[PDB]
Amino acid sequence: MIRIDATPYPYQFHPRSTALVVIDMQRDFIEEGGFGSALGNDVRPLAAIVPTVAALLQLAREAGMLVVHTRESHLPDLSDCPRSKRLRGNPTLGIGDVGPMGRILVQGEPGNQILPQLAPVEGELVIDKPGKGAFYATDLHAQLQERRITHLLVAGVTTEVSVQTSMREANDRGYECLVIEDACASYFPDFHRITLEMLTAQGGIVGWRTPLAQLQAGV
Amino acid sequence: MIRIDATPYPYQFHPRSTALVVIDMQRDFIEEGGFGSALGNDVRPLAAIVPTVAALLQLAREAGMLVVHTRESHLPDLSDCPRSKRLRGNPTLGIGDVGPMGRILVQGEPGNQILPQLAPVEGELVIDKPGKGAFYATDLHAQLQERRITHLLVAGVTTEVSVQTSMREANDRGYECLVIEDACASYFPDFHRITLEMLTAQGGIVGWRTPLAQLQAGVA
Ligand SMILES: NC(=O)NC(=O)NC(N)=O
Ligand SMILES: NC(=O)NC(=O)NC(N)=O
Repeated sequence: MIRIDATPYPYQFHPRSTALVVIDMQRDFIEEGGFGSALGNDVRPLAAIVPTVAALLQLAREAGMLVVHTRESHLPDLSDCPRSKRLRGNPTLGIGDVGPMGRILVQGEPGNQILPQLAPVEGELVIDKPGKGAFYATDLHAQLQERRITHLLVAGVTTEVSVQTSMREANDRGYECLVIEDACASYFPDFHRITLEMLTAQGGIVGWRTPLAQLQAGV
Repeated sequence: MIRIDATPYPYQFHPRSTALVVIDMQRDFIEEGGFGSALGNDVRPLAAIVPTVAALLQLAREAGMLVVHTRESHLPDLSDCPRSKRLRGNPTLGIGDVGPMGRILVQGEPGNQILPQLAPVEGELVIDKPGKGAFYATDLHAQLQERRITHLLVAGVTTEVSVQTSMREANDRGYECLVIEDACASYFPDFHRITLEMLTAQGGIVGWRTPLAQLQAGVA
């Protein structure tokens, strides 16, 4: 077992029953002119974590852990895009509309792709999800149970939306989750750090958090 | 059709396709000596909202809307309690241990019941759930789809745990959700306030929020 100094108390895992889950590291969130921009955000904060996420991905690959990537995305015919989601916020350019990187939040479009610095490789799971939570309308739980995974390392964007939603879903399903604090980011400084504090409050109610350097020290 | 002044913009619903969801208003969270106390919390902040939650339940009953109550609970043999949840925080008294109101977070025990002042009546749906989210390992989505429910009014405790987890799950499943801000509470006032702000940020990314007075104004 590997023991990591973590908040609120040490986190122990075995690499062979652990998966790294990298959430939504897509141009649609990190680059100007995609879905994140369409919602009225300044997307600039997210790019800062890309080298840290790359270092985490290399750590997981070198340890022989399962790597899972998620993409928030819709079928090109939008048959998995609820009308509520399409209308929310009355956006000028919405899901499926053509922006500078193609149709916003649609599978197969350039703007929907994972950044090349963090791209999946053969042997990794890639989950397209129509909501913020990685477990809703996906086979992620079944895929992790088939591989006897018990522990999840969690990274990606945004901290208070897809990352926290996915970690809360995983906690309910019995996974032991460690969020890598400097491998996550938000459009809002108002939301990033306090989301991490909520997740680990009350003796770890949703799970654990630590910086990448503490994980690197364990492996 | 009813139109409510809300954040970030007005919320419209029809009573026939709307449900009120009251989350985890249980002695285990609101009274001293249950699960909330066992996790090291001062549980006193939650009692302040009980009259507001009771007024919201009366409003939904008078409108003839479906009412859903959730209870965070486990089977007496703890077969639906993941080992992770049993071990987390290494509490001195954990899930299934005997506190002053019986076995902590277990179905059928006095401390696991909904407060009598917020109890269900005949014709309301009562969902026992083993997690913080109301949709995980429950039939809630199927029960709402059978009744053609599209809109949810949301209340209960705690704001940053079961309330936000259930509202995020509902949003992913295509529901339009309005959280009644003064009918929710947390052990941590900062986590209450910030959770409400993040749910409605970015043009309503998870849903809407408004105080009970604005909802009362829309049905008057
Ligand atoms: N808007 C925002 O903060 N997040 C999303 O819409 N999705 C994800 N991935 O977090
Ligand atoms: N501990 C805490 O804040 N909440 C819970 O454990 N469950 C609910 N219902 O929110």
